[PDB]
Amino acid sequence: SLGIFEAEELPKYKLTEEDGERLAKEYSKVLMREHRERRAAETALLNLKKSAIEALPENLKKAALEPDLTPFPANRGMATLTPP
Amino acid sequence: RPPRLFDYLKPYVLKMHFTNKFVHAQVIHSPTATVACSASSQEKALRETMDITRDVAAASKIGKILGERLLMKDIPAVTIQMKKEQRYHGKVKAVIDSVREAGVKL
Amino acid sequence: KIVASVLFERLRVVIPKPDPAVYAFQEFKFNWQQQFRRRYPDEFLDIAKNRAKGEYQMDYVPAPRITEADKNNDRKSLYRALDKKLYLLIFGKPFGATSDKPVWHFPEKVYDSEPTLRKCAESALKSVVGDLTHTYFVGNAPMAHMAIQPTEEMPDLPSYKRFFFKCSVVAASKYDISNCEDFVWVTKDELLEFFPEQAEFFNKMII
Amino acid sequence: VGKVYHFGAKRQMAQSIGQIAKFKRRFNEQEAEAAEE
Amino acid sequence: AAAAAAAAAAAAAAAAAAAAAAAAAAAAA
Amino acid sequence: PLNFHYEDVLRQDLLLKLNYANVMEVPGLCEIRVVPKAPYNFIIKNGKLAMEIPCGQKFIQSTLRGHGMSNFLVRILTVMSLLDFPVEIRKNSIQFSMETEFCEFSPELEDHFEIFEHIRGFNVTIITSANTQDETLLLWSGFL
RNA sequence: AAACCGGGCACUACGGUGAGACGUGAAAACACCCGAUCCCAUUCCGACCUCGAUAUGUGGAAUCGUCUUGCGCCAUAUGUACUGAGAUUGUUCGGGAGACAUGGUCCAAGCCCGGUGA
Repeated sequence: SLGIFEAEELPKYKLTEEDGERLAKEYSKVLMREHRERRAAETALLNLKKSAIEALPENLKKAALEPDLTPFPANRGMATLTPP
Repeated sequence: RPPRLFDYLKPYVLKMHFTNKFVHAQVIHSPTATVACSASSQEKALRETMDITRDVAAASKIGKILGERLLMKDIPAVTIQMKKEQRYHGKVKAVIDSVREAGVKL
Repeated sequence: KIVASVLFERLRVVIPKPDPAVYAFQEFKFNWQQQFRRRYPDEFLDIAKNRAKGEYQMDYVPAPRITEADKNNDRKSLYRALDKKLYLLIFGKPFGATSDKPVWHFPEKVYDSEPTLRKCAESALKSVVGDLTHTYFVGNAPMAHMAIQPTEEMPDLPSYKRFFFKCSVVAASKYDISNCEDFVWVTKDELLEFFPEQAEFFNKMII
Repeated sequence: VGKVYHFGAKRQMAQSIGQIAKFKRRFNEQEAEAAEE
Repeated sequence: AAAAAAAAAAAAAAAAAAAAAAAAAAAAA
Repeated sequence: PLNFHYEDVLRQDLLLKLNYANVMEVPGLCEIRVVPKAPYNFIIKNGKLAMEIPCGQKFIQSTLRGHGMSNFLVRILTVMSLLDFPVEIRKNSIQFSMETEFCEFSPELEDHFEIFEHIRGFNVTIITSANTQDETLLLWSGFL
């Protein structure tokens, strides 16, 4: 019955070129800016973390060098801006 | 290796490639040491003049530059050796169209 | 030697606005794809339907980032900036008021570093809070190291290196009372209201 | 651009926080947000 | 792509592909 | 909404949680794959339409990357993992998998459910950038 | 300047090839990181290619060039197998592998282009 026209589909079209050329080039720019931003952030963090663990005695050099599973069950409700 | 020499020696092969900072291209001899023509955007005289040194603009520019440095240097024809993943669309289309409209015949 | 200086952080609860270019291109890309890469099904319409709905005539309008607790600069709650990161800092040792400022610090416990140190710092916080069950300490590794009295360690005055840990937030209401008559969260995402330029340079551990 | 697939209903969700960044297929259905426990 | 001119010659010699419905929805408005 | 969360919260979260000589190592959603059970087309037209609907881009099988991945995953993650509580596995490798077995869960669909009306093997597997089952469960624990 | 590094061409199996641990970039270079708008990508999909953007992020040891083990060939030893010409129905004269053994896994050579002080 109504599987024929739905599967075939109809290519719809209508335009506004204000809605056709808003310059994704700036978009690409600002987005690579943001990503390099957060990358520099994260990498400095990484590096001082490795430094931190380094800065401890052999007690944690053997007891804090291993990646751990205690972070694994880190459930965390995200926001709800209206309590139910 | 590529051409499997057939009847008429045809030196001066053009080949081009694209680092995502500069477009480089050469037209090289069968002695294949003395590069008969060498057109790159990395050049001294071309780092500054050419600004956007990785799009089709720098591509076609390098093509035109070369084609003239060729017609004026007396190598009025050349054979193309596209590398394995190339295809005559885009960044090599520009080199090809530019050296073909520079006067040269391929 | 060694201290353990943990801190709590409320993770922001909505998305900070990105520059208009991003949203502009996104709406545009959507409409562009709707021109070409759209071929809508059920050319009639989505005809199967029920009409009497919206039955509870109240949309989900949280009025966000601009709550009343926001317009009054209220550190003592956790309802100021719905799209900024927040941090917990309590009053330091009032002996020195570092560079003419009421010293605020982190629940740092100096100790001989007897047990597993993630445990000793998490217990530091559970002692400073009364051991209430809202917390999460990420890794057994510390955040980063900070030297204390390094120049005064040359005359051998007691030396310790704070190893920061990180915990997060899951609930709004206070996860403490106080330890030093003064608790203050951030809303400027950074620690000058709480501490001098040391943290302004340790901004390589907050983001 | 090439053209074979579609989704056109701009759908906003009804999580109590308020959910955006949802875009769906059945198109003339504009918005039918709802959530629960 | 080239299918554009392919359909050009296709409508020049023959006519009436699914471009019948295409042009139908395009000539409705 | 989701990547906006993965880039500030999650990435450096996992980064501190574990120890990688660099930062590129941390896991992350690569691709999604949906493959149903009903043998193939010509068997039910609205059946194939259903095999299309919740993904929006598919005809033969489907694989999703990019904003397709983000949008689809947030839809799934919220509908199933929050009010019907389904089952879900994660293979002791990069692979992470789950099933559908019905569709009339989500309001979007619920009115237009007339098309599904049949079970599906509907193997939907997220193949992330995971490297060890440890990190896999990290990932889909920290993704609610 | 002599020389070095990087990039392209070239030559080459001792100059290949996996494998693993390394040493790793930013000084410059190459790569990647990020999108998919028109050219391209998919018989679904920026996964691969492409187009578009990186002002100094990473070498994810992703590839990459690097450091040594270890990965085929190259070189040759003693012999035997086989065989040539011979008839003392093979007591002579030549040629001589496969496998076993050993060792090397080069000394070397250009041309352009950017850079390191020049």
